[PDB]
Amino acid sequence: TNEVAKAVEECARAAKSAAPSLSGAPDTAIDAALESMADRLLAHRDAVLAANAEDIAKAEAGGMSAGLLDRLTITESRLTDMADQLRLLAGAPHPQRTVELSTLDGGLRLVERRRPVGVIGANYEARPNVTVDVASQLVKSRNAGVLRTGSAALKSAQRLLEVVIRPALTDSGIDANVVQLVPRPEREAAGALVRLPDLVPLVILRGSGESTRALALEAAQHGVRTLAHADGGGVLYVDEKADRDTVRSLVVNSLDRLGVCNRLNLLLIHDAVYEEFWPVVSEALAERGVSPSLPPYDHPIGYEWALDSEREATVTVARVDGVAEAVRIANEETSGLAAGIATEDARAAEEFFDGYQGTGVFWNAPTRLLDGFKLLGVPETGINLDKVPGPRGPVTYPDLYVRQYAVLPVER
Amino acid sequence: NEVAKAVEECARAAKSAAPSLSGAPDTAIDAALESMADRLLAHRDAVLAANAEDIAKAEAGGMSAGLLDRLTITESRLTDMADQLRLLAGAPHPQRTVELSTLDGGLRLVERRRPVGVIGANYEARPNVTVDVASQLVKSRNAGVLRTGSAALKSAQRLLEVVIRPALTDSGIDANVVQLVPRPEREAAGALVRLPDLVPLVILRGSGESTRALALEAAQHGVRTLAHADGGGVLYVDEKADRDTVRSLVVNSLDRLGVCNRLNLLLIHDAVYEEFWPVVSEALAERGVSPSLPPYDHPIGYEWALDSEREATVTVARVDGVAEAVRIANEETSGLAAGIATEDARAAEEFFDGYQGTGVFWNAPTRLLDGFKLLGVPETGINLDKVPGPRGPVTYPDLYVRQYAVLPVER
Ligand SMILES: [Ca+2]
Ligand SMILES: [Ca+2]
Ligand SMILES: [Ca+2]
Ligand SMILES: [Ca+2]
Ligand SMILES: [Ca+2]
Ligand SMILES: [Ca+2]
Ligand SMILES: [Ca+2]
Ligand SMILES: [Ca+2]
Ligand SMILES: [Ca+2]
Ligand SMILES: [Ca+2]
Ligand SMILES: [Cl-]
Ligand SMILES: [Cl-]
Ligand SMILES: [Cl-]
Ligand SMILES: [Cl-]
Ligand SMILES: [Cl-]
Ligand SMILES: [Cl-]
Ligand SMILES: [Cl-]
Ligand SMILES: [Cl-]
Ligand SMILES: [Cl-]
Ligand SMILES: [Cl-]
Ligand SMILES: [Cl-]
Ligand SMILES: [Cl-]
Repeated sequence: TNEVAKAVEECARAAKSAAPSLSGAPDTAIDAALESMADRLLAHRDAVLAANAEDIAKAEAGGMSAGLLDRLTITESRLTDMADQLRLLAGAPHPQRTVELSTLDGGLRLVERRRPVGVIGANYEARPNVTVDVASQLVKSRNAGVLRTGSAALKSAQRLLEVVIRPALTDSGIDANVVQLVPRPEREAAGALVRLPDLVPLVILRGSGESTRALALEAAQHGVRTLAHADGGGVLYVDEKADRDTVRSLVVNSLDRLGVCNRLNLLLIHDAVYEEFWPVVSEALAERGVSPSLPPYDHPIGYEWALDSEREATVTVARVDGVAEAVRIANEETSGLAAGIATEDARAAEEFFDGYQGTGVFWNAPTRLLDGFKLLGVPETGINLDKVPGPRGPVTYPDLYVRQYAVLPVER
Repeated sequence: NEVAKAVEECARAAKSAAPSLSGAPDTAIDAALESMADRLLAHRDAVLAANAEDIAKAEAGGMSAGLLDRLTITESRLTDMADQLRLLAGAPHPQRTVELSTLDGGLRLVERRRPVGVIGANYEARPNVTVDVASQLVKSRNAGVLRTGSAALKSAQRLLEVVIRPALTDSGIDANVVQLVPRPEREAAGALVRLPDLVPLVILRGSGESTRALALEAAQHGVRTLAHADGGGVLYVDEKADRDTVRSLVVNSLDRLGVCNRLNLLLIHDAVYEEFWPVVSEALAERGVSPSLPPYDHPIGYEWALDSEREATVTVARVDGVAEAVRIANEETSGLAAGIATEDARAAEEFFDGYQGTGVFWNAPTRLLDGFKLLGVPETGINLDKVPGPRGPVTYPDLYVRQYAVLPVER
């Protein structure tokens, strides 16, 4: 039997049928539902944490790693973080859904409308808080959702859906079926979620590496769009006119977390200052317990260390001829997520900005800042690396809409 | 080998020249467009001479009257092309760098608009489309790889050599930013949607199965498209519809029978079906169009514009109400455009809330779904899709990708 594929389709049809309820909800109701989720999460701590305790106990009996148990575990900090983010999202602005453009010939007028996508899918790790984060962002943007979480977090996610997410929607006058959670432990569910172009045309993929890379390819092959950043890794180019203090700071502050997509991965150093800056670069790398990878390399120049658990505390270093070579390497050998330049020469920075084609470009600023919250003050839906018009780089809730034109009588 | 090699060569030449266009100021772009208008008129003789040779070859080869018409550049078409170029030259340039805010650590954030890079375009053997597409790509600072139907290749090459490229060179832009595949082979179209790292987006101007095939091939190769393979407007006549309004809508949505946004499927509320039948019949007959009534020998959403022999037809169906009309429109038609005829604002609101297509209309013909008719700027090509990004009519300000930049606050 096709039980896994069947459960995903069922969730999608249920989300689609309920979606009009969310589409027609006024701003006050959407915001009240988000505020209420925050209140319920804190009011029902005992129930939520109890569900989580069972997942944690179950994961330990299966021999889960201490790092993945950390991600599964809901602490007080993460509980209060969840609620604070829900309230921030509730207070965030709603763009105007109908803008009058002009009158047209024949006693008519034109309006540009923002409509929801409909049903958006999401695949992510066994981290309970992600269920609330994703659910809340789709609700804010009037999109129903089909969520797929790592199986180790199912009970936690289901309790959050039951006690936090749904009652809040219902009290605000929204059909609670607009948020669906795939009830299957099977990892195959993720694949089934990117194969329903008629029901779930867009899927948010939160993962990193080979698994996300495969899901993103499978989706594209089935006509399903994604918001994904399978391959990351920031580039930093140290120019001839760089400042020692700034470089030291950039290196240290781009390596605070070694498993993320927007950390420093490839360090390019202008040949003319290599010898002078290496002592500063070495001091900075040592500060973070990171070792340089020098030629001859054992992997491609753009190899992303964050995806190699065993060797994550590593950074690839290359000496380059100038800005033009730095740009070419950045564009041709990396995924085009983020790249920065360290320099005090405005002309060198301008050339780097004009040449680099990635989603975020930086001048004397760490690539670790490429994040929706850090840049825009609103939660990040998930970075997208497409090379075409539409959402790109950090994605936030106002990106999750489709355009529609409406024409009607001028006096109506 | 040779066809795919020529297409790849064109893409690489376009990509290599792109920075010159990307870095050109607004004045240079607009001057280039103005110059194209001037050159089209000034070099009328050479442009028309090349077209006359394409016509002779087409006639000798036995091409149909309709296709010869599309291939023929008339005096009027030439002046229309020049007029459109001047309109586009005067159209505004959106701010490519927007200061968003300051950030911690003495930094500031900018949202930048960058060109897509190289955009492909596949279209029929219509000479003016080469100028239409090339000009809109130039306006949006995108380089282009264009592929036209082989019957117009000569005519298109002459426009590229005499009108497009000298105008670019004259404004300080590398003329190689506009490429025209020099192959007669139809296979070049398929080759054009198989280069994701060079030409990530391709504009498909056709209709029907050929465009549907190219859009699927693009998807299987990781290439994105702006396409509207399927069209056909819907019109729902509500119980509270006005008689003269309905008549006007039917007549004015059937001025052209081969377009994607004409009336195709007419849904009439059950309670007024008998009363409106004489109004609808007379309005269809006035346009030489026959109704297709049940039992049908085709799907309710079958698009007459794609059936040359039966183009002069409109499907008529009786519906129970607004909810049924919305379901049929959403589930059984292309999602391009639907209208409602009614004097009841509550029925209109319900239709507007429920219908999911790219354009929705209240007492207004679906023929208005066009970039020029709505926005007063040329149409790049409608994109019929339902995900974030360009949708409905597409115009030059849609052809960009987002980039964030962070730099020191005082720089
Ligand atoms: Ca009127
Ligand atoms: Ca200093
Ligand atoms: Ca030196
Ligand atoms: Ca130290
Ligand atoms: Ca410039
Ligand atoms: Ca790609
Ligand atoms: Ca066709
Ligand atoms: Ca194929
Ligand atoms: Ca009646
Ligand atoms: Ca019936
Ligand atoms: Cl509202
Ligand atoms: Cl409206
Ligand atoms: Cl994923
Ligand atoms: Cl981050
Ligand atoms: Cl400018
Ligand atoms: Cl800037
Ligand atoms: Cl051809
Ligand atoms: Cl390619
Ligand atoms: Cl096409
Ligand atoms: Cl038209
Ligand atoms: Cl019904
Ligand atoms: Cl039109």
